[PDB]
Amino acid sequence: KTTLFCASDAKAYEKEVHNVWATHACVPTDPNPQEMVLANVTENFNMWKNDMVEQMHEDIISLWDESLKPCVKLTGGSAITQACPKVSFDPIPLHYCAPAGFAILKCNNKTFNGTGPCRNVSTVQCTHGIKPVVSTQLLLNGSLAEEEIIIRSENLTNNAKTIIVHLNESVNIVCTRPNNIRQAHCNINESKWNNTLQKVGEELAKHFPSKTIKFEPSSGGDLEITTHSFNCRGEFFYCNTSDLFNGTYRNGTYNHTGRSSNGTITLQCKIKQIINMWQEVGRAIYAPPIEGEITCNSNITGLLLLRDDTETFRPGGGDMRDNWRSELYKYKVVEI
Ligand SMILES: NC(=[NH2+])NC[C@H]1Cc2ccccc2[C@@H]1NC(=O)C(=O)Nc1ccc(Cl)c(F)c1
Ligand SMILES: *[C@@H]1O[C@H](CO)[C@@H](O)[C@H](O)[C@H]1NC(C)=O
Ligand SMILES: *[C@@H]1O[C@H](CO)[C@@H](O)[C@H](O)[C@H]1NC(C)=O
Ligand SMILES: *[C@@H]1O[C@H](CO)[C@@H](O)[C@H](O)[C@H]1NC(C)=O
Ligand SMILES: *[C@@H]1O[C@H](CO)[C@@H](O)[C@H](O)[C@H]1NC(C)=O
Ligand SMILES: *[C@@H]1O[C@H](CO)[C@@H](O)[C@H](O)[C@H]1NC(C)=O
Ligand SMILES: *[C@@H]1O[C@H](CO)[C@@H](O)[C@H](O)[C@H]1NC(C)=O
Ligand SMILES: *[C@@H]1O[C@H](CO)[C@@H](O)[C@H](O)[C@H]1NC(C)=O
Repeated sequence: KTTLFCASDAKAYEKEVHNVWATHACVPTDPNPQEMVLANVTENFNMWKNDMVEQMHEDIISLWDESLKPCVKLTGGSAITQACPKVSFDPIPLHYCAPAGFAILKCNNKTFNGTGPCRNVSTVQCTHGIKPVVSTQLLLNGSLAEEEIIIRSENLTNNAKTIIVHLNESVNIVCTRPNNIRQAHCNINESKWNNTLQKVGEELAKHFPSKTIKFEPSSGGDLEITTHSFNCRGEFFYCNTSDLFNGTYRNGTYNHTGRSSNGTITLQCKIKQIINMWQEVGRAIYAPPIEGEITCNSNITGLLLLRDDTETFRPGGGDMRDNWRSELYKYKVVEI
């Protein structure tokens, strides 16, 4: 183990909260980072048991703690209140670096699925730039798989283990609350989504011999996980995906059965004030949404799934440590 530090291009003149936090909590990234390629070496990685994930998790928690102040914060029977000003919120890439005396192993096997042996290895001082994007169901503004779609699980046969799909082509998603002040919506091109679930259906079909692979909405639970929740400019969006995860893959073909219109799937969204915290068990209450057009144009770079004659997969999430995993799976902290 170690104590990693972070590096970023945070502007000290920037009011945006990620910048304000990184400037005081992080170090300036290196303008030209080099890696140290290695042959005749193979190392084992376990994305599911990586301490780097917990360290980033802890930073993002303190980053949010300092950045997003909820009016009220309830933990059972006790409540804390404070000023909760609206802020400039837009994630920036964070780099994680090993201190003097340690390094960071980097798997270069472009098909490596997070766990097991990795032949093509390398050594770096810092990870690549990772946007600490908090969301469920859909992974946003992340990196793409270089060659084909990659299915990641701590155990695939264990239907309780979250599955991380690493897309090799991003699907664009635009969410907007137009200038009901809490009513918003997202647009997704159905063509891109059809192709996405077609491929994803194939990669899954593999792993699961010959079964009718269905995609359905989250069976139930808190809104944070039964919908695609995320933060857009500080506002907490909860977007319905019952028309997104709605289809079936059989006989090597995908059929989207979710509603769509002129080739665009739209998610009905709801900007909420009361939010079940991901940082800890509790509820945070924020002020009503700011005025004007609130829009976030993002890229879907991965999916979070949970499997139930037909296998059924549903959108998952909730443990933000999986969001960090989807980018940190390549890395491993090692000693010198
Ligand atoms: N209920 C809570 N108190 N905390 C528990 C977390 C941890 C966990 C693990 C699995 C499934 C769900 C959860 C709980 N997660 C959240 O409530 C959650 O993820 N909330 C959240 C909150 C805001 C945004 Cl933008 C978002 F994407 C998510
Ligand atoms: C990923 O690859 C490893 C070998 O490195 C294998 O043991 C494991 O079953 C694979 N995981 C999945 C879910 O396909
Ligand atoms: C993306 O990955 C999927 C994996 O199933 C593959 O089918 C598709 O051809 C890939 N696209 C590329 C490599 O351009
Ligand atoms: C994964 O889960 C299945 C079913 O729960 C179990 O039989 C299997 O032992 C698990 N695999 C590992 C390597 O733990
Ligand atoms: C999503 O929208 C559908 C269609 O109205 C609805 O049936 C379902 O209850 C919604 N899901 C959630 C989590 O509210
Ligand atoms: C698929 O979408 C349709 C149209 O919105 C909806 O009526 C149906 O309930 C969905 N199927 C599910 C939720 O599995
Ligand atoms: C995918 O969606 C597009 C856009 O509406 C549509 O033209 C096409 O028929 C769909 N194909 C599949 C496989 O669902
Ligand atoms: C994703 O990145 C884009 C480009 O910077 C940004 O406009 C968008 O708001 C981001 N989405 C989220 C959810 O942070």
